[PDB]
Amino acid sequence: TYIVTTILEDPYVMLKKNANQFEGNDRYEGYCVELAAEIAKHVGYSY
Amino acid sequence: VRKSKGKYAYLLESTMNEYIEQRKPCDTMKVGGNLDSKGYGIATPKGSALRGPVNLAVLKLSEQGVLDKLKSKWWYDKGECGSKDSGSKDKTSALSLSNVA
Amino acid sequence: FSKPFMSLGISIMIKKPQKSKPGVFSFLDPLAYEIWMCIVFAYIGVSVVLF
Amino acid sequence: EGYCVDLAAEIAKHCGFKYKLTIVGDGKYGARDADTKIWNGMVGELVYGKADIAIAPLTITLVREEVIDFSKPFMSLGISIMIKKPQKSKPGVFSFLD
Ligand SMILES: O=c1[nH]c2cc(C(F)(F)F)c(N3CCOCC3)cc2n(CP(=O)(O)O)c1=O
Ligand SMILES: CCCCCCCCCC
Ligand SMILES: CCCCCCCCC
Ligand SMILES: CCCCCCCC
Repeated sequence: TYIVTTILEDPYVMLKKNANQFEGNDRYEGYCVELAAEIAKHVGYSY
Repeated sequence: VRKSKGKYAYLLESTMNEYIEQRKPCDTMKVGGNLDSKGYGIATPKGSALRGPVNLAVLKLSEQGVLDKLKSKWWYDKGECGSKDSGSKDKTSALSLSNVA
Repeated sequence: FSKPFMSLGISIMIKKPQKSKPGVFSFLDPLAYEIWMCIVFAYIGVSVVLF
Repeated sequence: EGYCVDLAAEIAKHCGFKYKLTIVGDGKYGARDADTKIWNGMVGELVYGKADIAIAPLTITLVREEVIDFSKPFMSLGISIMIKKPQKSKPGVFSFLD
């Protein structure tokens, strides 16, 4: 796998509500989160 | 700025200004164009094999109109006050009725 | 660095001017309240003198 | 002498080298051929060994970055709108109701 870093205090990556129900990267939601998913889908690598 | 009521003009970046205007109670607005020109970008350790295909994926997403869709969704489709009266009401030169009510 | 996926710039943020709904008696603005009252008191004064 | 000329003069200052302001004989940009599958213009000149650098407003994209490593854009373009200046129109009839 790969280790990916980002900042939290920004409208790009935010902690979605009900984070206790989710776990891992699924809890983090935001514009920058969708960009990371599309790039990982195009390149083809888990992260 | 919200308390000055037309007395304090804060100078910040374009993306943060558009988000604080739309995704917040819109008592302030952005006026004028950008003074300087900057640009964001994802990084990669110096001398790594994850720079070529990553750069090609970024240009592919920006060419297929995907980044413009994601921006219009998180900045406009999810604003706090929304877009009330999206059609900008032109400044009527005629005298209103409330002025002589 | 990769190619810039988003462009930006130093922008200006000012308070959005409200609609500024004029008052009900906005037509009494060109003349002060002291003028309107002095006109009424001069109106009744001229009438009594004329009588 | 223009914008790209001054840009190349400033780039050659921070990166000392010998350069000649050559002009492309085709006057076109990077366009993939239908059947020949060969480039043209500045991309065709750089892919076949005709110039050392291209100080020109080349629109970066996916079809060109795979063959020519671009740099950070010195300026951003935009599909803008142009219209005639809003001059005073001819005042028609019933203009006293304004
Ligand atoms: O890399 C490119 N850079 C370009 C730069 C310019 C400009 F800088 F504005 F001169 C223009 N023009 C805009 C209108 O037509 C006349 C000249 C075209 C360009 N094109 C062709 P396009 O892709 O069809 O737009 C490119 O390919
Ligand atoms: C401004 C409050 C008083 C307005 C008086 C208007 C009088 C009009 C007739 C003289
Ligand atoms: C500015 C021209 C207006 C013309 C209105 C004609 C109405 C006819 C009933
Ligand atoms: C407060 C002013 C009242 C005026 C009433 C009308 C007088 C002619």
